[PDB]
Amino acid sequence: SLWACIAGTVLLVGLLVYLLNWLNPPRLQMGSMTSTTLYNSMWFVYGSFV
Amino acid sequence: QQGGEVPYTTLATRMMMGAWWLFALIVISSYTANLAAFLTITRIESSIQ
Repeated sequence: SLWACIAGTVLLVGLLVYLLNWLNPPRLQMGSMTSTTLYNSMWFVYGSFV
Repeated sequence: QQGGEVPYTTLATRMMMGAWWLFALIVISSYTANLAAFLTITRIESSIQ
């Protein structure tokens, strides 16, 4: 069970970040993929996790 | 682990890399764990007394 809990927490935190890009994004580099898709909002949170 | 982020942009490669890394980290942790076992089993036993 703990394996699944860990795996789910990744995408939980990823979406919890994604809410920030929806509602309080910074002065991002214009047109840059720092205006993350869902994909990048996974990719950062997984890449930092390994 | 030295390489850092990989610049590719294609789904099939990133989807492979996501498993590749989770192979590497497991194997590294297995190595350190077994070496610690080996070292703690060592340095105890002898009996010619």
